[PDB]
Amino acid sequence: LCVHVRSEEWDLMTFDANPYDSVLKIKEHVRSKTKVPVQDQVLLLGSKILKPRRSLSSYGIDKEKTIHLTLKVVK
Repeated sequence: LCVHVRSEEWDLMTFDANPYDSVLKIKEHVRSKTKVPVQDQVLLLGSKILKPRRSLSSYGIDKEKTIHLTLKVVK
């Protein structure tokens, strides 16, 4: 599908996942990313900081639908 991001975004985002896992996104922000300053891409969702690009399934939909979330960029 495709996913949309609020703020000043310079490229759009898309709802897709590569044939590994989804833990690679949260672990990528820790593996040389939490230890070094410079976030390059930060994500936010319900007053908290998100580490992947999408990880909610809170709505319970199983149909092809787009989504709109908030994202920002620093350094």
